[PDB]
Amino acid sequence: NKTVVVTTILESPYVMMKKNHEMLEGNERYEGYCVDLAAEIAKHCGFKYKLTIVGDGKYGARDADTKIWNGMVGELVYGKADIAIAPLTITLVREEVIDFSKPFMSLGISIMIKKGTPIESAEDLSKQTEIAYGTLDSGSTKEFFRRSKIAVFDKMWTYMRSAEPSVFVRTTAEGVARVRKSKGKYAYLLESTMNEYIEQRKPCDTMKVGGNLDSKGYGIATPKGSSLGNAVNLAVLKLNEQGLLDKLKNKWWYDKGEC
Amino acid sequence: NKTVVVTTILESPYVMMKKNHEMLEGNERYEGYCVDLAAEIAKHCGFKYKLTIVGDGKYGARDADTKIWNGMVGELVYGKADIAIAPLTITLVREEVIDFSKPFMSLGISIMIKKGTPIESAEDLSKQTEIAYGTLDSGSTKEFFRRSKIAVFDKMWTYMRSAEPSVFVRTTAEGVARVRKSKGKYAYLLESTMNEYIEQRKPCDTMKVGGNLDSKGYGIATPKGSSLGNAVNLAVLKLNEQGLLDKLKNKWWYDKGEC
Ligand SMILES: N[C@@H](Cc1nsnc1O)C(=O)O
Ligand SMILES: N[C@@H](Cc1nsnc1O)C(=O)O
Ligand SMILES: [Cl-]
Ligand code: NA
Ligand SMILES: [Zn+2]
Ligand SMILES: [Zn+2]
Repeated sequence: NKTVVVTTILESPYVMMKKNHEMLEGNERYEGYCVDLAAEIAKHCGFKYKLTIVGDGKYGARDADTKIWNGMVGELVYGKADIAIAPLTITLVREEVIDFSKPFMSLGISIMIKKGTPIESAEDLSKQTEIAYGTLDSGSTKEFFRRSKIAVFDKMWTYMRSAEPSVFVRTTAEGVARVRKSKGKYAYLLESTMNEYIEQRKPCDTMKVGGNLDSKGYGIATPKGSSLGNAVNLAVLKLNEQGLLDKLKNKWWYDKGEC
Repeated sequence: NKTVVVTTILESPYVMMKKNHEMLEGNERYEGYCVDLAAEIAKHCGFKYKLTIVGDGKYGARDADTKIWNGMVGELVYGKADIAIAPLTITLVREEVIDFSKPFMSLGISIMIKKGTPIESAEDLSKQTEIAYGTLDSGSTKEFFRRSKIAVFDKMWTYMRSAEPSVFVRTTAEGVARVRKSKGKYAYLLESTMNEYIEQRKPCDTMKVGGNLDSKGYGIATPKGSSLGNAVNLAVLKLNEQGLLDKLKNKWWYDKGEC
């Protein structure tokens, strides 16, 4: 009968600081796709909640040496949060330590280029060197390449892990900025959802090119064995069938379009 | 320990009888995406299985009066099958009575028209009468239109439910044949997966038009509480991350392509 601690991450357009946040308190300080989703899930599940941005600003990965989980996954694993409502990718290694609802959004790894870049696919990136390319420093995308057995992807990984300086970035915003200021000499591998979002934001100079490299989804996560998981899983399905999710995506992705 | 009874359905290209099937026995009589998926899953979960075609040839719905489930879901809820490996859509009503693995395939409801039919969208079908349209007699698609609040879809449901003669079909093949021999006076609403497949088969006279009406996925189902569920779910995720599911999709949809 207590307030649910929701761990989430500052990633546009999922969770963003409201323009006048410093004059607001609690949940009213945030806005975005996941903020709207959180209010809906909590309303349909009947619980009070509190949104908290993940301290280290990470999604979640296990450190090879210490074996400790960081990011939003870590907050769930070590009991700091009761639930995670964010663009957290459903992956095998995560599913082994936390529970995931059925996906509320479908997506895939994609390529983000500065308009004009002579690249139309991952294959293209692999068969050249002039243009550098990387992914987020930790998360499902980097893990995807590091584990792939498909020649093209494995080849891109061989290059990325040894590239110097590092082609990996700490945050999505860091990757987008790097694409924008690299005169077309840097491409960024990120999930199609974020790629499509950025493509509709000023200065409208980036572009999603080629098809997705894979298919997967984002799910609402809870600690392994949490009682909350069952209800939340059922709420996601109901909200999807009633069109809420489609409406929310259009709202934050296209209605707000700047291009 | 014991051979796992797999319930499935004859739906191309998921499960199909091989050409020389009469000379074969057991699982060897079948071929297809789901047949391969089944083998893979059984290999990684370590068990023997028997493929059985669902008796009433239905996906699964609950009779409003008797409250009895039919089709594959019915076989699972009543203990006739241990698992269902087929293109069974993850939904709220089904999730309430059976367990679903994370989706092994993403899809949406789509429109199939005979080439040349003057229809580009759902809205187009709703604003006219000359062209009849309907869905599978029972399944997630028919349910979607019945539980739809969206004006366009709702309007389509009113027409379909009252239409005469009936526009609903017992099987997808029947829906497809109806479109093909109706001079374009009938459009069939079915899942994008089947639509895309048919679009690539002779006589090559059908088309998937417009975008998907919704987003959802297929999941491997198991009786609620089943022990096999956990391992199967982790296996689906493993196969997706290794690229196998993408491989099978290309193999059965486009490598086989005839148009
Ligand atoms: N959604 C990913 C992080 C991410 N966002 S864009 N590229 C990425 O890797 C994760 O949940 O780890
Ligand atoms: N996959 C659906 C049936 C179906 N296949 S193509 N159009 C449809 O409605 C179900 O699982 O009920
Ligand atoms: Cl046997
Ligand atoms: Na109505
Ligand atoms: Zn395998
Ligand atoms: Zn009845």
